[PDB]
Amino acid sequence: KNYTFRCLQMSSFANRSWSRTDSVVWLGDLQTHRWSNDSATISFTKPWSQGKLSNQQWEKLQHMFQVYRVSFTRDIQELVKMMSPKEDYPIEIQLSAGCEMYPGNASESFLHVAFQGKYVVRFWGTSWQTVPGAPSWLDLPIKVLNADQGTSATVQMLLNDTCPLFVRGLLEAGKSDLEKQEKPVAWLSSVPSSAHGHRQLVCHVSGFYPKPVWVMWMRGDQEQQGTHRGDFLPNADETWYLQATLDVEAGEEAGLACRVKHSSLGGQDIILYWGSLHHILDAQKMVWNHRHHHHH
Amino acid sequence: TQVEQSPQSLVVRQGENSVLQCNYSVTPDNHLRWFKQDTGKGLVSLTVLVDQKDKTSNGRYSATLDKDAKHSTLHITATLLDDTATYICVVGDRGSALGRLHFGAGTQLIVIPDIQNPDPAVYQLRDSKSSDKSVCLFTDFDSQTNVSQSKDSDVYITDKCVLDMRSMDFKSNSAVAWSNKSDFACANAFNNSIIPEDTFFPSP
Amino acid sequence: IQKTPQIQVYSRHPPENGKPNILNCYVTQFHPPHIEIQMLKNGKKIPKVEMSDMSFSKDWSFYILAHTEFTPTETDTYACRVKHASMAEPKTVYWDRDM
Amino acid sequence: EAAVTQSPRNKVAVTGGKVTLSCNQTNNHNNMYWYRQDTGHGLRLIHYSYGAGSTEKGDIPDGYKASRPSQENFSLILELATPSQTSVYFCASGDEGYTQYFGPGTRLLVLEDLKNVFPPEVAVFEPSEAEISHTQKATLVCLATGFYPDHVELSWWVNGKEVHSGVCTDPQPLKEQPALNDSRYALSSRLRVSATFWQNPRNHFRCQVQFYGLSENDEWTQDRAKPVTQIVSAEAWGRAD
Ligand SMILES: CCCCCCCCCCCCCC[C@@H](O)CC(=O)N[C@@H](CO[C@H]1O[C@H](CO)[C@H](O)[C@H](O)[C@H]1O)[C@H](O)CCCCCCCCCCCC(C)C
Ligand SMILES: *[C@@H]1O[C@H](CO)[C@@H](O[C@@H]2O[C@H](CO)[C@@H](O[C@@H]3O[C@H](CO)[C@@H](O)[C@H](O)[C@@H]3O)[C@H](O)[C@H]2NC(C)=O)[C@H](O)[C@H]1NC(C)=O
Ligand SMILES: *[C@@H]1O[C@H](CO)[C@@H](O[C@@H]2O[C@H](CO)[C@@H](O)[C@H](O)[C@H]2NC(C)=O)[C@H](O)[C@H]1NC(C)=O
Ligand SMILES: *[C@@H]1O[C@H](CO)[C@@H](O[C@@H]2O[C@H](CO)[C@@H](O)[C@H](O)[C@H]2NC(C)=O)[C@H](O)[C@H]1NC(C)=O
Ligand SMILES: CCCCCCC
Repeated sequence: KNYTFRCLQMSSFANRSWSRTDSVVWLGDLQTHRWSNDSATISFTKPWSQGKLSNQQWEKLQHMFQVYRVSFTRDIQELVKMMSPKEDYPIEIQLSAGCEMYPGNASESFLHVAFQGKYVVRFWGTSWQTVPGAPSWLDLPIKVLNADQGTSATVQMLLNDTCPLFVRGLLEAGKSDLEKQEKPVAWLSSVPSSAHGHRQLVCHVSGFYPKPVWVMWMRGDQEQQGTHRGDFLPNADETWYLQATLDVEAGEEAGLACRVKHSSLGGQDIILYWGSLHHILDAQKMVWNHRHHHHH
Repeated sequence: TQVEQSPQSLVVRQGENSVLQCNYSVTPDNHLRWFKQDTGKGLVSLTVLVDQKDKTSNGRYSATLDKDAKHSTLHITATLLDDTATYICVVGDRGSALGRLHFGAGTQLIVIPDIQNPDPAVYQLRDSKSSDKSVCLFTDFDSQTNVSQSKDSDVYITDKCVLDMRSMDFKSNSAVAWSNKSDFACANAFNNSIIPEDTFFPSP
Repeated sequence: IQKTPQIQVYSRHPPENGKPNILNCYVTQFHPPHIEIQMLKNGKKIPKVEMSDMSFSKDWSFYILAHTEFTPTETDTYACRVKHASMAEPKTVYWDRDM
Repeated sequence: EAAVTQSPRNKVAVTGGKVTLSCNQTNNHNNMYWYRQDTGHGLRLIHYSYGAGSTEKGDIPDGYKASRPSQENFSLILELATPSQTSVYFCASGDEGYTQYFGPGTRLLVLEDLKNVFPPEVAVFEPSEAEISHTQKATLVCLATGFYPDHVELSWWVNGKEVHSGVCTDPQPLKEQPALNDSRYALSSRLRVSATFWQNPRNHFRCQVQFYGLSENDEWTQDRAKPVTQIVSAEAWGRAD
């Protein structure tokens, strides 16, 4: 029920002259906006990406962000001229700002900055501040940024008021896609394990939405505790993929099943039995010469 | 040019009010500052405007800023003679040292005193040394009168300056003319200018 | 500062030989964000290859998803070739349907 | 109050020469800036610095080098002086905030050579009898003529003490040959006193012009006199007649 809204900025500076800034916006695991360096305007990746804001209210925010993009670029190049030669090109700056929606009329905002891959600065209260363990040569650039009372005032406004106000409406406009249910599809395969005389059983689960899922190898009522749950891998159509593997001794596969529990299945779990007729036919349809197989 | 100041030049009578304008296209525009530059001196800050629609005062100086029209106005009320200078409009593009200043070319302000009783006259002054050299002094004419330059290669004409004989609370305008030439008569030295009908031309 | 990319090659639907599908190449955990990703069929480059917008996780590590329409067969070899500053040579990762 | 000093207040150089303009600041300001002022333009940024050892190019850096040896000093170096560098140079300093504190300015004249450098000739013209009887005021005119470059200070000295009361000297000098780039100049001044003051034979009036030409530091060799930095004066005595 808790949704985190994230504005991610990626800025690359190769030398004094060359630079590019690309941004993406997320509401939970759904991309809502895109702003390529090449593009003059913020793009909607959803039909409800404008939220409850008006075309007038939206253009006011878009102009502010257009001015910011231009300014940020020149301001980074200047703060580099201040740190010279303690910091030099190429420079990578990342920025993550947003708010996460809590139950009731409650929400906390954040603005984190990472420099050359490492988290270094945040906006907290009314100022920019370095994080503990941040390098000493960042104190003077943070002092010059804190001198700019105008930027500080608008950042406070965006974090305290604008972000929650906008996201409350964004949840309204996008409710149909956030609570969208896509059913998973599971299939089986096996590879040799790293250990001699062992096999690794693979249960593939793809195309489910939302992300929470339960995948377990079973033997009747007994959950195999060797089940290794893989990471969530994304699909191109906003669904998820997950693998769950199980190391077994060659010949122990018969009796094993892969159970999948998901909200979209309405209590009707997917139970995939290893040596069943469905599996045999599925396995015969995905045979190959094994050329360039991994090292399993 | 991203900062344009109007007018380029402005002549005001002493005690009268002055209006100086600044239009700019600088983006972003954090603040606008007005400077006074006394001739041959440096810039002295009169005032700074920072808000979207701002107003500011500092004695006889007052200024407005409209960030939507990108326009500032400087007002000088009851202009004194010491207000003769160049007034420069500066736009700051950041609220810190990361910013750049964008400077207007300035407005040259000339404050001219009244001269309660003009007594225009052209006098010939001879050198203290036994040289037979001389100068022509056009003096005591009204502050409105403009002294035109020499339309002749061998004749030199200076512009008008007002001197204060403070002890007698008396101000007077004067312009000098001279020539290397033989046939140089003072009675016609300043004829390229608008000479008052009442001008005294003593005979040599 | 410099990190090597992790490459994951997997299909959208259950693989059935001779049946059209989508091949995904998920490239993750790299730094800097400049990367070249190309998808290959029998050692040759596939032309119509789509890429998601570059993004990053809560731990600041970058990721991007490359995908393309393919048709698995018993003989056609599919791979994802990644050229990044962190590697001396491009890393080619073959699609292994059983893995 | 925050302040900045510049040296020299005026400088004369020749084409191909080397000029150094210095800036001193004791406000403990990290940031320092160099501008040039030209007619028809606003101040233009040449170079700037974010601290000791740092020098960054501005908008018009071509033909200029900069050096920030310490916090307090910032210099502008012209290794190869060109006449297009003739301008007024302003130095400024600041902290992390947006205000810059400007120095008083340096005037730099870049010449083709020094052959054309001349000291002013000075004359005092005596009040006319017609002004005396008509106004009961007496105006003395001082003419400083034939000087190049424009590097002079004209002041009036009555009975041994310099006066500033009743004086108006021309703001700008006159070109003696307007249609000529290296033209010699003329400048006038007037001192207006009472008729009774001029008519006092004990009253001694002296116009003083101090020229800044050349020294032993400048190489000069011509058949005419060296235009050495000198004091030129003209003087008149008041008279009963
Ligand atoms: C939806 C898709 C959107 C893409 C997602 C983007 C991610 C979200 C970013 C949120 C920040 C935006 C709020 C700021 C604006 O709201 C004001 C503005 O434009 N400021 C600029 C102009 O400032 C000038 O213009 C301003 C006009 O408002 C004022 O006049 C101001 O006083 C003046 O100085 C300001 O310098 C730019 C400086 C940026 C400050 C951030 C620096 C990073 C901090 C880390 C330090 C770096 C360290 C590693 C070395
Ligand atoms: C936006 O929200 C933040 C909170 O997330 C507000 O920050 C708080 O701002 C006040 C001042 O405006 C800070 O109070 C100060 O506390 C110090 C002692 O720590 C005291 O010396 C000062 O006199 C003052 O009372 C407060 O600390 C700060 N909170 C945090 C977490 O730093 C911010 O003001 C809000 N801005 C707007 C414009 O709504
Ligand atoms: C600054 O960095 C950019 C990016 O690294 C340089 O541009 C690249 O130059 C190489 C030269 O072989 C090209 O192959 C790339 O395609 C260029 N990229 C782009 C987008 O232009 C640039 O040359 C560098 N500039 C300086 C002054 O060193
Ligand atoms: C990233 O975006 C900026 C802004 O669009 C690019 O810089 C501009 O490029 C155009 C065309 O080359 C110039 O006319 C502008 O003067 C540039 N500056 C600005 C601030 O607009 C920049 O080239 C882009 N970089 C890359 C690598 O695509
Ligand atoms: C997409 C704009 C949302 C406004 C909140 C900025 C942190």
